[PDB]
Amino acid sequence: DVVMTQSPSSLSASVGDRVTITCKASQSVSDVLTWYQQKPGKAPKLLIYYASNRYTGVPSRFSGSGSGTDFTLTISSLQPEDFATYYCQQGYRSPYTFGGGTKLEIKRTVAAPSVFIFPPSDEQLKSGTASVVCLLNNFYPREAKVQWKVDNALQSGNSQESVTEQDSKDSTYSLSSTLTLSKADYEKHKVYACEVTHQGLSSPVTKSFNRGEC
Amino acid sequence: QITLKESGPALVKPTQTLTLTCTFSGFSLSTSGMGVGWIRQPPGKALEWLAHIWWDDDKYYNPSLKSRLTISKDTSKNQVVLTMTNMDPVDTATYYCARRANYGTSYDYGMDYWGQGTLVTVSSASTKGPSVFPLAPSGGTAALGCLVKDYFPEPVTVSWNSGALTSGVHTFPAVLQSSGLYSLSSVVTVPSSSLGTQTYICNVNHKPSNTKVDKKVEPKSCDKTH
Repeated sequence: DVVMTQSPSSLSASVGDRVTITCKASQSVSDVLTWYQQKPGKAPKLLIYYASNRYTGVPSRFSGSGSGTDFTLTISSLQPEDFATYYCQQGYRSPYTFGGGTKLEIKRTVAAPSVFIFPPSDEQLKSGTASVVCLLNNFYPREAKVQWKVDNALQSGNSQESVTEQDSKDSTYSLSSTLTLSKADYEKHKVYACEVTHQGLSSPVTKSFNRGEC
Repeated sequence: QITLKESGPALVKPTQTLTLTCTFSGFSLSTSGMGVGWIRQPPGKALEWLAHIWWDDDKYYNPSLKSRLTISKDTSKNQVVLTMTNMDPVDTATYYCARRANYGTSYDYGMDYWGQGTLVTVSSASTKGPSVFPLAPSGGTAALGCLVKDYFPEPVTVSWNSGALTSGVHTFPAVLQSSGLYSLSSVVTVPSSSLGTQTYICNVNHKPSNTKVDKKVEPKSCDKTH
């Protein structure tokens, strides 16, 4: 089969930078190459057909070039909405094959997260479990550390965090860390706190509440 | 307009057979140069082409999967069907269909139209609907949300105020809990002033279990605290 080798596998560039993505075919595919832009959770959007023709409606900053084996996708001036995974695909020979993809991240200024903490709802407590949610809202870079403290005792092994993909408008990330306890465990302690350490914070930030102390 | 829509079970047990359906409008498979293909994408992995069928019933398959793949079409019903046997857990992926047109000419833009995709999970576990709990807000900005807990399999769709509220919404990717059930949350940043006047309802939808939950998120009071 025709192997499409794409590089780099991931890239972080600033708004306005000039981005070049490379796609190398293990054998000649003429100019029958396709470039896709795919947002997470969405189907790939066609950018370029026949290696160099811009699909209708694609902004002019997107251009392609090359024939044979070496191909190039060029974004003349990177934009925030350009966060995506970019794939090359040959249509010269069946089976149609794809490159590994280039995950393009937008490099922006540092942004500190807004931190919120959510005690368990009475509905869930009635059903017998208790989940405490710690929200980290709109921060950059992605690297962040969330620590749970119960009666000021450092927790471990009983929490799960989840991060959104990069925002197509402000280029930030959001994180959701959830502490899960049984109702009987939740009622054994009073102080619940999540401590957020991030680059954009001069010192760690802690949101807390006291069970039974509204 | 031109559309493509994937249909099939959200859950297939191992060793069993998956059957997917692509329904389209705005074009016909009888027209010369037309065709529909299938592409799958495991979560966080690259796109992998599966099969393609042409207007003249010419069938092409991924060589490594040909022994399991069967593609067919019904032009009258505007339908393409893909059949995949001996489903393995590694076959868990989002399955897309896409269409080609004007084959081999200067107007053949490749796979320019895709479907939304349908998620198929290869697992023996049972389907389970989610429980939806509120994340109460509490004058700058405030954060409220909904907890969508203990469901299987993926996916779950969450909208706010039936799509009217999109600015500031964060729906987080689900996590497989230690119980084997999924759980996620969806939060939204809103001004504190709106809490007294504006209503916030998270529209949770879990189609594998055919469960729909509209949950209004109310500010919490401090009376009845026992």
